[PDB]
Amino acid sequence: FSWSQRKLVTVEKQDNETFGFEIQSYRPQNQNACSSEMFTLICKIQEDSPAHCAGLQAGDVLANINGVSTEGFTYKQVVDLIRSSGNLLTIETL
Amino acid sequence: FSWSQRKLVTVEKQDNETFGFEIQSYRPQNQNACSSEMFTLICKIQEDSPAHCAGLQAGDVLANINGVSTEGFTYKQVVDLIRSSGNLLTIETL
Repeated sequence: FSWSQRKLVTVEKQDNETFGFEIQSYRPQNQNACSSEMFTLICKIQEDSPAHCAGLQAGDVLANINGVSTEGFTYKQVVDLIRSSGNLLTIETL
Repeated sequence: FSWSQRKLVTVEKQDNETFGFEIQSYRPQNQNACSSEMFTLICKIQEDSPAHCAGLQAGDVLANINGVSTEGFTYKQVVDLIRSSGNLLTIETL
């Protein structure tokens, strides 16, 4: 893997806006020397949006949300958890 | 997407060794604001190997091989094409 600036960021936002990013679950179609299973990535970042301001970048890999390890997570769990966070969000990426 | 140093690299190797990298096809389980379908990434790079020397990095996204656009490519096509290249390989990544 050895890539993407490991960051620990915390984003806050206005009650009726989005944090400003888009995620994407990706499944590996290939057993081999690496490793299989689910992984979610930020795919789009709104310029000026809070996620941008927090220092988040498209390509960042979501490993921890609000102290919650995200592996094995389906896209919807990741989304449900993020909505479970109101206007506050803490993220440890990759 | 906006990420990963767009590079145009060309790797050569010894007849009985590997270029030194590992790929991985990833499928998106999520229709939304971004974009669906196949995409292959280098997942592992052997230290000192030719791919390393060429300047290839794990995370690099294979878009063109020997002048061949790779989208819609199944993991095996990417592998078959790479083997179709003998000890020479040209790669435009992302």
